[PDB]
Amino acid sequence: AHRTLLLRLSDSGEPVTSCSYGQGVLTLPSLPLPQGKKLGDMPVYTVKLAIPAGSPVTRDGLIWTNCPPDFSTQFDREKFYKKIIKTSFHEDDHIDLDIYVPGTYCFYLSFKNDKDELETTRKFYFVVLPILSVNDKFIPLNSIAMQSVVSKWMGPTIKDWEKVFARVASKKYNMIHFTPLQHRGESNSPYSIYDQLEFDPTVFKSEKEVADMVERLRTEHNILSLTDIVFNHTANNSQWLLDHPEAGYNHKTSPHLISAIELDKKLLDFSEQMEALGYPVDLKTVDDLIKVMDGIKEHVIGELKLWEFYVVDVKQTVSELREKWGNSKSWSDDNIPSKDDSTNLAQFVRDNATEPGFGSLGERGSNKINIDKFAAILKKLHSEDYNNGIEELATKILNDINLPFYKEYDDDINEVLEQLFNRIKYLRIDDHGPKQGPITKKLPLSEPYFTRFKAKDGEEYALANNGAIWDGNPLVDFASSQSKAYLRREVIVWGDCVKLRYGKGPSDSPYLWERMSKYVEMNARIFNGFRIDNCHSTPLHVGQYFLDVARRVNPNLYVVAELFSGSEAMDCLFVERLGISSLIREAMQAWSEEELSRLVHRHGGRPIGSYKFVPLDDFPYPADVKIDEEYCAYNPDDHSVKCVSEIMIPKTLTATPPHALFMDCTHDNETPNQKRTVEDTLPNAALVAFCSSAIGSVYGYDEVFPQLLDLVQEKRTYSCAENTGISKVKTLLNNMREEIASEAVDIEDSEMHVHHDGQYITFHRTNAKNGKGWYLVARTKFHSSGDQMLPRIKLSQTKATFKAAFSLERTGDAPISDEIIEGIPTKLRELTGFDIGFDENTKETSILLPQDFPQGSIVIFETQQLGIDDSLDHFIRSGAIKATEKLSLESINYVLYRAEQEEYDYSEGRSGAYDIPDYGKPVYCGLQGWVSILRKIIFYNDLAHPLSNNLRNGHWAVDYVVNRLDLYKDKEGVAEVQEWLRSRMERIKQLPSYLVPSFFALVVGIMYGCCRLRAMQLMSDNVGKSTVFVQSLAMTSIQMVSAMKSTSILPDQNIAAMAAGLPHFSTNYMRCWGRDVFISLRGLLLTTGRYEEAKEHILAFAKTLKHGLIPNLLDAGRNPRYNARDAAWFFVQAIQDYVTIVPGGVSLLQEKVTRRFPLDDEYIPYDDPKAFSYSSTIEEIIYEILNRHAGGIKYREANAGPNLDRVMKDEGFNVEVNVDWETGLIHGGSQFNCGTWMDKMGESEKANSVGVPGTPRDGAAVEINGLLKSCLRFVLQLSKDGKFKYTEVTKPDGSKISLSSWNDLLQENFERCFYVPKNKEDDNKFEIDATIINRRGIYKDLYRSGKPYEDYQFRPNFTIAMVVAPELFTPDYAAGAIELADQVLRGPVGMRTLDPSDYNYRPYYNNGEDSDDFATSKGRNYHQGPEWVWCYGYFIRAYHYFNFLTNPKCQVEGSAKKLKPSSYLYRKLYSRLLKHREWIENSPWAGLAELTNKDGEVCNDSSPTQAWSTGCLLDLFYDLWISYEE
Amino acid sequence: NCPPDFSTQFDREKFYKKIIKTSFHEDDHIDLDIYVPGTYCFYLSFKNDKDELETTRKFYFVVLPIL
Ligand SMILES: OC[C@H]1O[C@H](O[C@H]2[C@H](O)[C@@H](O)[C@@H](O[C@H]3[C@H](O)[C@@H](O)[C@@H](O[C@H]4[C@H](O)[C@@H](O)[C@@H](O[C@H]5[C@H](O)[C@@H](O)[C@@H](O)O[C@@H]5CO)O[C@@H]4CO)O[C@@H]3CO)O[C@@H]2CO)[C@H](O)[C@@H](O)[C@@H]1O
Ligand SMILES: OC[C@H]1O[C@H](O[C@H]2[C@H](O)[C@@H](O)[C@@H](O)O[C@@H]2CO)[C@H](O)[C@@H](O)[C@@H]1O
Ligand SMILES: OC[C@H]1O[C@H](O[C@H]2[C@H](O)[C@@H](O)[C@@H](O)O[C@@H]2CO)[C@H](O)[C@@H](O)[C@@H]1O
Repeated sequence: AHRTLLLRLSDSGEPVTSCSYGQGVLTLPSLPLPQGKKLGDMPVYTVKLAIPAGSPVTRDGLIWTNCPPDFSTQFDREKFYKKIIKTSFHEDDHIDLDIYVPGTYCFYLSFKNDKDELETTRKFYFVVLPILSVNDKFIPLNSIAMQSVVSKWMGPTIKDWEKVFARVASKKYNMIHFTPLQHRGESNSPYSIYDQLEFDPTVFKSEKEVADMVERLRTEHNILSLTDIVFNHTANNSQWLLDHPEAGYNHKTSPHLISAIELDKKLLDFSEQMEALGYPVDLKTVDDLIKVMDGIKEHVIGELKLWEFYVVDVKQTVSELREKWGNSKSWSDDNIPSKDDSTNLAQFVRDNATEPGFGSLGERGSNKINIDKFAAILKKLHSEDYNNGIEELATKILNDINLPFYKEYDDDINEVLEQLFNRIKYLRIDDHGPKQGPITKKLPLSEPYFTRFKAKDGEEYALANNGAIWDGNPLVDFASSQSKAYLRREVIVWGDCVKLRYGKGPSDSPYLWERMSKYVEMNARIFNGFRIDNCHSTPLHVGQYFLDVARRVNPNLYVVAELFSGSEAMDCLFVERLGISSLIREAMQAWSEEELSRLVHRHGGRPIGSYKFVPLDDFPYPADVKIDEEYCAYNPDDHSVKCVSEIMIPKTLTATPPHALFMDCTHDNETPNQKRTVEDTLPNAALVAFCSSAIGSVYGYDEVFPQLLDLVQEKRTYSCAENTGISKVKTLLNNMREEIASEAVDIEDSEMHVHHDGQYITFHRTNAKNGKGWYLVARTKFHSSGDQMLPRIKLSQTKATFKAAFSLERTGDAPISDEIIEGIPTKLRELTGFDIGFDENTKETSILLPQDFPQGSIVIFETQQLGIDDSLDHFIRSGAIKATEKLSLESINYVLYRAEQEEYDYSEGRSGAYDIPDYGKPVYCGLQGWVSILRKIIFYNDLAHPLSNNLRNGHWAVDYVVNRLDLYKDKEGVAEVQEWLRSRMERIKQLPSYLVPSFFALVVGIMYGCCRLRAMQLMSDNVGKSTVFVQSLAMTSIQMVSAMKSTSILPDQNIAAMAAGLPHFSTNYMRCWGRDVFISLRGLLLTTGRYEEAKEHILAFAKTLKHGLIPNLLDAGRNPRYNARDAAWFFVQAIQDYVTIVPGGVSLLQEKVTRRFPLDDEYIPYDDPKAFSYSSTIEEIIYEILNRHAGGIKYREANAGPNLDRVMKDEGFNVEVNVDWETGLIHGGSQFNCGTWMDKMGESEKANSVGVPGTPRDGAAVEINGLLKSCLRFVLQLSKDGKFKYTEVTKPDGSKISLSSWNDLLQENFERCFYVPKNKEDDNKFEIDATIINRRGIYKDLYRSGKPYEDYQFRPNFTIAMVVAPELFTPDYAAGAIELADQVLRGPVGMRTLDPSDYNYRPYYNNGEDSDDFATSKGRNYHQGPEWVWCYGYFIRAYHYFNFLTNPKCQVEGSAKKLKPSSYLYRKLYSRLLKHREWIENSPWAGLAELTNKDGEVCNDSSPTQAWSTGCLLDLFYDLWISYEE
Repeated sequence: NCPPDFSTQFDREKFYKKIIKTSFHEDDHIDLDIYVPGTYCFYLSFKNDKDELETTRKFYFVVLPIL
């Protein structure tokens, strides 16, 4: 059905962690195949790789993976296959990886570097677990009960073994671990294997004899089998080692151990002549050690010639200096140090005159000097004649060269004998170790470090035997040349075994790899899995090759390994590459009760009430996605991985900690009788069995054997004594886990609470789906610590049921047999007296233990959380899609957003945002305010967060979500969304308090995802199919467009009105701004598809035309402020954008609006009948603006005086505009004016700036004339199509100019007036006074403004003209000017409003500055440095356009040979939007700020989300979409 | 020093990169589009047998004017 997982990748190709489960491995969940399907019928899993759009990896990117393309193809570690990444700047690419067989798989990415070179990422691994079934019943991996049995203690016959099989089958183990069933070596230790290719001749004879026994275990007792596999060593007496001695490290293969070989056999010879030479044989005196050690110093240490292995032979070098003194013909270099620096000269010879392998170990005299180059250094430093003091100089140099070697020798020798007299004590003197037998041939003073034998090639070899360094790094091969452990005697050896020298591959040991390969696949044909002892000491590439050979034979190979590497990270890497299925953990390692409770806490599960993952505001919501409309397209027989909700965003693949196999006692650790007591066997095994993982035990733990069995010596056989000790309890524990395994699946589905009080350990296992659970109280018996009483156990909102209780008591000592291993007689007494009190009011269960509860006892309770049934998850994960069926792009604003001021508008100031105690209020009142806070909480499972605390302290926030929508119930689809929230929040309140936070975030997250998907469906295709970043920008359109009560865009009704920004521009007269509305109209409404809403805003402002101008401050159409010369031209540009984009948009020109202001610019007759007087089509409204500007306008503002602007001066109210017809551009403004978007009016009385505008832009503004040129070009082509009827234009005198002549006037004079040429000679054509200048190659900011230096200022306003009127610019002039803005004026997120090199540059904005600074106080800085985000949009839109026309590297051929931008330009565009994508990701408000201080510094006064800040970035994506993505 | 397109002016000392597609079987062909008459030259940079950088002579060719 649906077995697909989504693995999202970062911009560098690394997998994204959806949750913080800790250091882990990308593991896929173990699930059975669909009903009646085998391996090959269909892919086991499909990993959907998600590559971000426009990421640097997409540039000629390829996905590599060693996954075979189909089931017929075998798996190869190093054969990777190609996959093409479909690059796009809008849409992410999804590439499927079909997996047909479990195993180890990795993937890496190759792409084109920014240096046009090839680059590769890391290899990223993911493991598909094997499928374990017995007959036809699936065995979940975390329900495995493993019984480890040793072969040589089960009887000499097969039926003697099948009696042991029946005993462990009665205890209901489902898996048996075998010590290797091969022919054992001399010492008969199970791990020193004589021959790997044939089994034990005592019991078996062929593969079919043992294969039938394992298959018999499967069919008879329903038990799977696995063995140990030994890679690191073999027995010291293998007949194939005589044929192939190179399989281990010898004097030929590993020459560095030659020094250690002679030390071993010199100590063994001293053991032969020990008291024969001296006196101490085997005494227990501290002096006896010292005297024998003094014999070692004089008979073996002092008998190897001072060890020339390090030191250069001094006199044998001088002897080899006179022999050929003359072939060496001096030197010519002058770098040789003089005899003054006696040490720098010593090492200078070491670097130039040395044979290969100097300093390292080899033969006896491996380190020697190149004679021919040494004498050449001597001759050029002293003399060419030898007798001239060369013997003294050459010896002085060589003696200094051996100074570090001699001190390297004293530090080595000290560790040789210090290690000796420390082990021989423990080896002989009873410190804690016995066997102080007089030094025998079998028990010499030195344990054999090397196995000596005469090979079939006649020669003699010395293969050593592996072991373990005390506290050394196991990742280092101590037999390799990098270690000096065999020399310094830092090795605890195993004489039973012998080295196995693998190299870099089969080329270094051909027969060893061929033999181990046939030995691995032999057991792979028979058994279900392997067990690897000391896997950390086996090299990676060695373990990788053979485990893949086994998986080719047995595709469902189950791998266990005792892995204790350097850290958890190294543990995960071994699990990643080797494909380890489970790690062995030992419960006997716990020294105390607190260490045991912490071990069980690690492998028990997740905390109770843990958060559940949900797709939130960090996912793409494609409008074309399949949906489970009622979470019903699932069948249990399909065994499909479930999506999170009704939306079919597949289950995410995230790193989870590697699976564990918790062993209460292995075959290497001491018995509970030894380390603790026998009574602890019951509570210890119960705590382990309760862990949510695989469990195991060694045979004898349940049968309470007295002491750990010696794997080497002991020959006694297991007892036939049935049902001894814990065998009855293990039957109960394994049978209980069989019931739980049927429904518990993923890591979020099993929760746990563990408590430790003195000698008691509490374990509470809980299933998160149904509420079923177990409660375990186990009193541990580490030692007889006396009587301790446990406090009252209290469970909230839970009912308890007594299951079983037992006590383990010792009845004396164990029998002493010599032919059978018998355990200690034990009584298993059932306990009673547990009082389970239940308060039918508080729904609280109390549990009181009985006083007869001795140490070594347990008691199990069946528990069930109240309010949770099996049908709870389905009710929460369904219905939300149907509930959002009637939502609109306006109504979603009330469900998701609404600022507190916006909410106060609907609630008259009564409601607002929920106040979280000890935290604050969410940013929005809707779900976005919750999701912005919950995303980090769910990621870290922060159950201690103030919101998490409040959610379980009461149901206030739960009811706050549902009661909010009463304000907006009458809106489209909000009532049905509220009812879904009401029904789901009501069911949640019936749950335990501690579970409310996890379920509250789940209900909110599901409805949020359904609301965000519904938005993408109602929007256009370019948005509804794009990256998270584009959709996040599109969601800002819903944040701004809302219906209000205190304001609107129409004076008669209350409809949807786009806010300027939240929360500072949302209520009353502060919401709508004509300049702000129509700059963001194309991005927030046209790019998104809000055509009808974009028409309403054009018509509403068309009603308030006056003086041929559109008002900036719109008071919903009653008494609007006409202090703007920018708005009228941004308004007429939005009309062009509407007609260009909207299909049939020409119909807007003939739409009649009710002109509610008289044509003769009258006063404010809002209530007069002359308001509704006359109508006006948009066609004549456009012409009314063009003709009124040309015919000249002259007026003082209506209602002039302080009642409007209480700081604007008297002369400031009389603004005005006219056109200089020698150039054709529009002037206007004064030094007391703010008619542009940089409208910051001073108000500081302490700084003497009241009424002085911070940025008056009087005269010709670049944006105004650029939009004027865009309007003229628009109406000219419109008249050509019969849609515009006007070409006449009146002048103040009476003259007429055709619209084309005015259009040509700008084309001939615009660039001439504004461009500042970089050529100092071309100043005579572009009208420039070079005295007041800053940088040339710049387009002006103003023409003939009040202060002439403000004309020649670098400001980002010229880019508005570059975007709307590109014909006014010669390409080479514009490209160089916009390149300066990129280097100088471009900030990280915002565009610098003023050149930093200017003297007026103050980039920090503080609207509360109470100082005497004439430029900074009370916010006069507003547009003199601070970085605005919307100007970045217009900047990059023209930066893309003019780099595409000028730079040849920004073009590439394509569809119909039409030039599309190269990946070099997309790369430059993508890099300039990373700070914008970071901003909207890590902001509580889901948008882009209005303003930013210098260099990304957050401005507190700036509105955190602005309409035109995000709308101008949506304009860029529409340019690249509407022009190339066809 | 051949300009990549007609928009780019000619500079004597501004040279542009071109990648040689190395093969042991197939020769590589690299086009030089010339839009305006003048003096143009080309030289080659490669990895020496000493793993160092080496450069050949500048080789010129003249595009005659159109009269
Ligand atoms: O209800 C009728 C209304 O009539 C009159 O309105 C006038 C205002 O009183 C008067 O101050 C002025 O408003 C201007 C403003 O002066 C001008 O600079 C510009 O807006 C700027 C602010 O200047 C600037 O400081 C900043 O203010 C933000 C602030 O940064 C933000 O952090 C947060 O605190 O919100 C503040 C705004 O509330 O930014 C804004 C936007 O860039 O334009 C304004 C409108 O023209 O002129 C008004 C003319 O009607 C009465 O005076 C007023 O009391 C009445 O309520
Ligand atoms: O004791 C007051 C109680 O209310 C607090 O804050 C919220 C409340 O939960 C909502 O119902 C809201 O409508 O009123 C307050 C905010 O205006 C705390 O949530 C709660 O813990 C506290 O005890
Ligand atoms: O009035 C302020 C002043 O700021 C800048 O002055 C520049 C000057 O023009 C340059 O020659 C520069 O080297 O020195 C000053 C900055 O350190 C503006 O260029 C100037 O127009 C403006 O008036």
